[PDB]
Amino acid sequence: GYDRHITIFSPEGRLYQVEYAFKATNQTNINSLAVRGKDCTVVISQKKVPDKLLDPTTVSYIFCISRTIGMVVNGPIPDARNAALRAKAEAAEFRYKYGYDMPCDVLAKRMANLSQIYTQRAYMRPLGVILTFVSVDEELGPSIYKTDPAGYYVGYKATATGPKQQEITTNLENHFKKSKIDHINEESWEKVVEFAITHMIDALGTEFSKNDLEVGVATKDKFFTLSAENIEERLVAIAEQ
Amino acid sequence: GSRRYDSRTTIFSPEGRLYQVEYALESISHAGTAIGIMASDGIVLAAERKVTSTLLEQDTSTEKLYKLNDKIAVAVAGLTADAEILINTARIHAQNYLKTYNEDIPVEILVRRLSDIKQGYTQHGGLRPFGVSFIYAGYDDRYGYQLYTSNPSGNYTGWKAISVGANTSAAQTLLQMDYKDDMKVDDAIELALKTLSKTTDSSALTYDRLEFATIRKGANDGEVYQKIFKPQEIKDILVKTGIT
Amino acid sequence: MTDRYSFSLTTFSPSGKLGQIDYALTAVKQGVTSLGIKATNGVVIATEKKSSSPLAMSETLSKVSLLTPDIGAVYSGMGPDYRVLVDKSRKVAHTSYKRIYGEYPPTKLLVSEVAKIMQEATQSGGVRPFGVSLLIAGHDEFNGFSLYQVDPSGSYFPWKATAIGKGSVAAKTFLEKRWNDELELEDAIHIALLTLKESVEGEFNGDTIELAIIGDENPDLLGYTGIPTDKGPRFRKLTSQEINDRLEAL
Amino acid sequence: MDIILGIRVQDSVILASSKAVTRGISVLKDSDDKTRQLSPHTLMSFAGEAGDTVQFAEYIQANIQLYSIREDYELSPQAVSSFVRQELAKSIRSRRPYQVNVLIGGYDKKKNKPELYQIDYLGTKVELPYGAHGYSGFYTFSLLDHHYRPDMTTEEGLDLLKLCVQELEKRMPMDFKGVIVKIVDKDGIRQVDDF
Amino acid sequence: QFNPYGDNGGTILGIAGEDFAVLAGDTRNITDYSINSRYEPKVFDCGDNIVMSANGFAADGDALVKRFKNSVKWYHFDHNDKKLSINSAARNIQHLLYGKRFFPYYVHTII
Amino acid sequence: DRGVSTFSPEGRLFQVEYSLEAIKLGSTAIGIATKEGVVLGVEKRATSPLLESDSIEKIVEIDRHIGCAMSGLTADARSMIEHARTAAVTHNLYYDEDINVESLTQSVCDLALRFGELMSRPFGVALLIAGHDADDGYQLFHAEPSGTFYRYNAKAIGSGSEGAQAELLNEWHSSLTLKEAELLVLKILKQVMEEKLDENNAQLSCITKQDGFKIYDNEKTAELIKELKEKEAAE
Amino acid sequence: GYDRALSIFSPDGHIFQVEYALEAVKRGTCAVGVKGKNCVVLGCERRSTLKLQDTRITPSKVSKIDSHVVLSFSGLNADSRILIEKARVEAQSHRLTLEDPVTVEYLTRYVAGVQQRYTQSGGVRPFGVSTLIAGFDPRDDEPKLYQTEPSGIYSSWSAQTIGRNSKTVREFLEKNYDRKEPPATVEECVKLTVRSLLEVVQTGAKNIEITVVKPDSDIVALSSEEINQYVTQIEQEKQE
Amino acid sequence: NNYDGDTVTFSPTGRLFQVEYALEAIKQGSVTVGLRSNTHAVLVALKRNADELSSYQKKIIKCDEHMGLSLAGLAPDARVLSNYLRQQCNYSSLVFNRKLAVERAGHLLCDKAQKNTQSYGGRPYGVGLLIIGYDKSGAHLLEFQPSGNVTELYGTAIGARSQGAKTYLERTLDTFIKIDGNPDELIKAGVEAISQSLRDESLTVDNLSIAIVGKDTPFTIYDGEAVAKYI
Amino acid sequence: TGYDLSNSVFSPDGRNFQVEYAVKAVENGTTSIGIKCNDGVVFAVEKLITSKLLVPQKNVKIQVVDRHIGCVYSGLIPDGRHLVNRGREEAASFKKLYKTPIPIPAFADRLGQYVQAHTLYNSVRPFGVSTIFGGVDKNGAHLYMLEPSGSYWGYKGAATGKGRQSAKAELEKLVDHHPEGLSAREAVKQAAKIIYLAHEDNKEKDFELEISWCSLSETNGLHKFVKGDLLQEAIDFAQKEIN
Ligand SMILES: [Cl-]
Ligand SMILES: [Mg+2]
Ligand SMILES: [Mg+2]
Repeated sequence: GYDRHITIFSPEGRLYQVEYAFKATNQTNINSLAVRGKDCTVVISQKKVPDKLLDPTTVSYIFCISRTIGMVVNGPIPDARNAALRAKAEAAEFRYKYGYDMPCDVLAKRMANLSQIYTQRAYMRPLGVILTFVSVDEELGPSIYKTDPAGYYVGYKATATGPKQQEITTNLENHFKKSKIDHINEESWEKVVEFAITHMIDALGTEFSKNDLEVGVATKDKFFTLSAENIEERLVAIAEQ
Repeated sequence: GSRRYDSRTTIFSPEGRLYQVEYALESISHAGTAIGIMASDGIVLAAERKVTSTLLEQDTSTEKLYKLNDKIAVAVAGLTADAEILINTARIHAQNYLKTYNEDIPVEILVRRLSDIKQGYTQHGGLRPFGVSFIYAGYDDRYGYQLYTSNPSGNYTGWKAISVGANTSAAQTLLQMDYKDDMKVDDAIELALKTLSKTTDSSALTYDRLEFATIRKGANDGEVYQKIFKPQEIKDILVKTGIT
Repeated sequence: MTDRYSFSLTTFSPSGKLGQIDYALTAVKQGVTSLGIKATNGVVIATEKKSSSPLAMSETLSKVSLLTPDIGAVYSGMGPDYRVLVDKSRKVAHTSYKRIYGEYPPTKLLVSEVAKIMQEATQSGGVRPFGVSLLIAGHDEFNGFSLYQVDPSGSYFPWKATAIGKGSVAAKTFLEKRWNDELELEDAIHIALLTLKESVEGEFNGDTIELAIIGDENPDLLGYTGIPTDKGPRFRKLTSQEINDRLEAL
Repeated sequence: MDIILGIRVQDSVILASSKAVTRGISVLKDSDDKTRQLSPHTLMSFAGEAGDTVQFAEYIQANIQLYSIREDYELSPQAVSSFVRQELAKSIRSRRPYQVNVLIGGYDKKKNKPELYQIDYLGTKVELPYGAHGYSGFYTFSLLDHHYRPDMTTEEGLDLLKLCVQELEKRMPMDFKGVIVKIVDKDGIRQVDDF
Repeated sequence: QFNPYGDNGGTILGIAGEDFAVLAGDTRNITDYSINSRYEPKVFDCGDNIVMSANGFAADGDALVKRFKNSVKWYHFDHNDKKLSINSAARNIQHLLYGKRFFPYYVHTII
Repeated sequence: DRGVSTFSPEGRLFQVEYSLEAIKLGSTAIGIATKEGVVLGVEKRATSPLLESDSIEKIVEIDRHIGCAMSGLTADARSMIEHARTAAVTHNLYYDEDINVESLTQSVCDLALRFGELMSRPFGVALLIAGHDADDGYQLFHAEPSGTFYRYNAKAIGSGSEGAQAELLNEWHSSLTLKEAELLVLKILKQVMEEKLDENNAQLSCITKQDGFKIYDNEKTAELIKELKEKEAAE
Repeated sequence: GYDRALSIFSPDGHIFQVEYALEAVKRGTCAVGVKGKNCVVLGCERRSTLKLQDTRITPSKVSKIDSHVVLSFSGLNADSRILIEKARVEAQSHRLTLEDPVTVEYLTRYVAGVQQRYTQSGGVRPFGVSTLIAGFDPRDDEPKLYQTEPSGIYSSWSAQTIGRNSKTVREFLEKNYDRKEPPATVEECVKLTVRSLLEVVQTGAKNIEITVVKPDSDIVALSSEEINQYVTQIEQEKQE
Repeated sequence: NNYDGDTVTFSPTGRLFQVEYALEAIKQGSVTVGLRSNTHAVLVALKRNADELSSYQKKIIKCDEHMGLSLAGLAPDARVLSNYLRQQCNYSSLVFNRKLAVERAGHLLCDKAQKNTQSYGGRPYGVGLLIIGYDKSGAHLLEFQPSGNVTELYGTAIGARSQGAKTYLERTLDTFIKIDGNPDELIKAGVEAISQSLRDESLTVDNLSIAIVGKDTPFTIYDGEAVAKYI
Repeated sequence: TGYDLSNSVFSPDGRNFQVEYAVKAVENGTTSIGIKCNDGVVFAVEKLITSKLLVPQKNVKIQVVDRHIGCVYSGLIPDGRHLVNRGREEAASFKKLYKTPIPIPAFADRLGQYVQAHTLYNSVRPFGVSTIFGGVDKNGAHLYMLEPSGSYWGYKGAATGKGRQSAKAELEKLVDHHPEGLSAREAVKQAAKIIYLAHEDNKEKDFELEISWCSLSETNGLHKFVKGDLLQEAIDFAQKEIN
């Protein structure tokens, strides 16, 4: 039974190492969510600092890949940083060679192709991570593109990743069934972050403090993460209505 | 490390057999029967396509009979994809020889080269062998008309009439029975088709389940012509010989 | 480090079976149904856009891909394996042909190059076979319209019409009854939509179906004027609206 | 080295090659054989830069002898000449090219015809009735143009060759110490020991 | 253009007696018309009762002596502390010098 | 399966220990060192009477002052001899002198453990290296596939090794002559050999300072065999 | 590159891959070598399971390495071609550098060296081939006959056989071959070689190949009829 | 058990069995003892013979004029590691005109042995070394294990029955460290230490091997009748 | 089963058992700690005195990277050294190209990516060490801890080895009782205490205390070993607290 140890086909036509890499994805027990506004793309993720000895500022699963592109990861931090460093290098090389900033969907495809190679070549293992890329692309506008260990990728109106993804997914599905549009009809990113946090609270059924969340925001020509005080301001506005 | 997963394709059994070569030959025994018959005035190549469909575009299809150069052709039995890798290599060798010596490559030299490539995969590299057996039909000014066969071991032999693929035991007995040395091409054409008609696992031998070819000095004066038969021409020769 | 898997992972079993190729074909069998039909003045390839989630934008995922201006491809099996094959197929069309002969390759030769790549993954060291079956439709000046199937083994066959994947056995039987050598492109598109409806469970419309054709030259899609010999691509992906129009006359 | 001549007559090829080997100031040898037998019915004479000449000739010889054993068959003069040309054409774009000019005289046993090929160091091949390399042609070609006939006997070819050598001995400044003459025909290769 | 060689001047003298040997050399080191040093040792004790001097280009001279002293050391390791005879040392030096046949040590060596 | 360079739980390399078993199956070779010279003798062991026994070369010259005898998978020894000869000649080129017997042996033994996943397995042959140099005089070494070499006053390797070594234990003393050693090798070979010892199925050789390494003629060895028979019948 | 150690020692001190290569030789068609006083004869078995064969073009069992040396074999046919090619190249390389053709012993030592190399190199299996190498050294009239095998050991033989049922024909040769007086003529040597094959072959028709090598590069292969005459004469004397 | 097929595999309790098996080869090897004072460092090694006709395997190797070691285990591995030390000692002298520090020599050996324990295909070294030396910070004694662990000590012993000598040194610690400016007395303490590890056999003239390095003493090995003084 | 025999193989859980087995080697090792203070960091380690023959203060375990980073580790000591050698190459190339000395977070990732790389293939073994490291850069003091998996985080206090639970409990008290912060000289004293308290898990053999520190005020941001009087002062403080 060595067809379960390396990336070769089982009699069922299945790659078990790919399937087990998907299971490693939920090892952190963290749930992430991404949504699109008019002028922005917002990504939120649960922040859990269990040890009091940890420096909480260094505990992060959101990465600044380029000036425009941001990436949140669902999976263990070593594989997350492996993917982050590579995506950064790929985005920088792209700009040098082709003279313009790497689009979010192109980066997602490139990282997905790299992931595909690990599912075919035996010596390389898959990374146990799901990479959600976000930006405000200069051609396509607000963008969410997600990659997994199978090498699969696709664009999203909105998306959710983690142990309780299905609850978040269905919550988001129902909202977009009402509004009948592909985005959050809102001018300011501040309110789109408030929407994201609110709908995660409803889906998960848990309340959040400023240190329980981690937020990333993509606007035209820059991506940035919110501080604990920026999130606190966000939580105050939610509670006051 | 990686050793754990190595099948070790290039090793002897306790009996002194090459496992993978033997299993590749087992694979080839399930392939469509290909027959070659050498006559005094030409060579015949006849081969059976494997359980085809009515929607298969036959006139543009090629799975059995391939052209290496103007003088040499091959009949394939086994993995088609593997055969095409080797065929392109053989086509290049023929052209290299032509460029170097300004003369068309002698048939045996081409056969040896391909057979040596197959041999290499059984002795070194750790890769699986090519699951292919060829029948080489060709002509040169030294030995004239020649029939050879090679198999995954890289061993090749010369023949007057030979079969590869499925039911070779039954086919070779029938050829051994009706073959004679003074035979001609038109007679060999009939023998090849009659042999396939009896050994076939299909209910009846039809034009859409066959590929056919002849290498003839039946070309205007001292020169050789290859003829890859078209679907309509295979249908005509089946009626002529009295099979359909 | 170093890739220490320099040995074949696909090997002949005692029965003469290449296990990994058979298992790759099993993966193709599980895949979503795709099909191809050749007409007298064109070819049509079609498949179902099986959306993994309704939040996902299925337009961003292209199952039908342009390889050259006159050649298109569709698959059944593992999507990621298909995506990298399309990338390699597009590149090999340039490196091993266009940069040599100054023109795009004919369908059969590009198919041959793709097949070679798939064969090598069946014999080379430290790799598994590709888990896809391709259907490549195309046109060229001297061979005309053609349709080819390519399997994980690297074997390829030319077809008048065929289907691969989930409901291929039933679909091929359906195509055998309908196909003839006097079909026009519009008739083939009509048959394609009929055939594809049988294998689809849920929604059946232009947004859940991907369909492209190899047909007449499209000078409107060329992007420039001034060179008479350049008349535009024969490959054209049908829009969501164009599909729905023909579903009313279904 | 200096002078190498070749002439194809009715039924044989005749190659004449100088015997002198000069090292700047002194003539070190006056009996040098500037030729190699490639196969029983194929002879190659050569001239060019020191060392390269013999190194190249023996390298070709070995390759043809290897082919002869492998196939149990003698290559045609045409085939041998093409092989030699390719080697020189490969050589000219190398780091250090072979500076060697050759004449290949052979009798084709299949066609029953003598054949003379002239190939220079660039890989420039020509089939000829008579040929030369270096300054040898400048003196001899006018005599060969006049007297040559395609139906000449071997004895007539030798007489025409003597007239060529005499003209060379009269008008060339260098003393090339005479020539070794060899004949290539259906029976093989033999040396004319008195010339 | 960069010239990798230079002339540090100096003069050395070796004389073989009946049961002794001398290797002498001046201690002046120069470039062109300038004096670098009035006392720069040029003749060296290399062990095993061998003395050596590589006169000419001092950089190559120092490099060679350094490599030979090293060769003596490794001769002891590899061959059980055997004494390197003067004839064996000479042959060893030939190989050190010819090793750089096409980019020579620009020195006249005496042992 | 398992690594080629794997250690056993006892702290031994499996492959080296297994190669030692192959050497035990090999034909007997015996070496005896004296102050007048070192003697090397071997069992030829022809597998059939049609095999021309003089073509069995199990004693070999490395240099004029160094000889070598082998036992085990003798085909494996050819590259070891080639390396030894090259090392001997190369050292003479670099140093204008003969190379020490120990240094030669050490150079050969450096090849031994160059195996892994370099060659694929250890050598399946043991060597008796005998020679002379000015520093340490007449010497006999036993080079194994472990890379270890022991110096010996006398040594036997091959199938009859432990029986022969016990015999060499009793017979050897520091005042042996060359002639005494020759007869002693012949005596012990005859004891351990399956077939009856003669000049065709056994070979002698020696290394002296004056004449260097010499393989003995069958006529010369035959006389020493006849001399042996008479002296054993003498008591 | 593929570096896997295929040829390795076993607990009992055996290299099984080298021993299994010998089993492939045991399966191969019988080959026999007999040297007379002024000639060597190489006999070879052709299994008659394969008829409808083209004997003009089918690879012959005996191969010329040079004009004065020949090589026959038993075992894997494809493997033998690699050894023959290497040997032929080395024969021309020796002539080019030494200005003298190879001795029969040298050529044997080279081929045996190649075979040995494949028993302790990574990523390769041993040759499933044993060879009989025969001929005459340049300017020498003494016959030479050597044998090699997968392990790489080689040795000279007055007469020897390899391949299937070689045990039987070696039995025959051991009682019929006299060293003090070997086959004085070509006839006697060929006769003894055919006789030895007739112990094993089956039919004396196209199943026996004979090649006679004489001094000064005089090598000739006997035809079917010439061999058939020996077969006829042997059995007519036997009927008594 | 299932985790001892190669060096690249941890066991479930976090053990490297191939390294531990390599460690076992040292215990099979013959005993050797190391000890130092503030002025001198001494190696004492019990050499082993194959039989009565054979020589006694050399146990001590010189690396430089100021450094050397004694071995226990696979001798060819000691030759490789000692050769490496010779080169590193030599690189330091040629490039920096500097004698290699004994502590830095240990660091280099540690790192060379480590690479063999983390990579596939290779194997650990099957030998233990006792390095002595005298550098700019005085006398030193190191103990090398093929796991990679190198340890600076006052005295120690490795090989078969080495525990007896190691206990003796542990008692004598306060005495032998004070033997300054007296090489013969320091060697005596080492010969008395190695005597605690002997059973059946005793120290003879061709059995005993001693080395010493110190303040004004180059690394010099004593064998044969040179050590008869200390028997 | 068989998922734990080869490195880089996912089990059906989604776990790499070989990395988890490397952790067992770390847990078997001696106790090492790290304490982040006001303007720097303090490292301390337990050195087991196996025998009287060990020369005191000679077998140094803590290692310096560049001139401003300190590294200490528990588990397989050679693996730790190999990792530090790499760290020194990384820091050297960073300073070569960018002039400035490598920042601590930048340095942390360099080690992290290297250790993570040894979980990607079956041709290599995971590192059998948890490394505690840090120092002072332009943005101030940083303390990190890096595991066999390649996982690392920033820390206020860090501890690993056989007495990690004991140490962690003590570190947690300091964080609670000093929210405004701890001074460098305080941290050295506390580090000595914690190692002494953590020595109860290795109580069979006696031990030797080793401490180092980087501090902007006390060491000018450079890594230095705590020696002589300051070391003895910390040992006295530690010995007073256990009694
Ligand atoms: Cl890509
Ligand atoms: Mg993989
Ligand atoms: Mg010309």
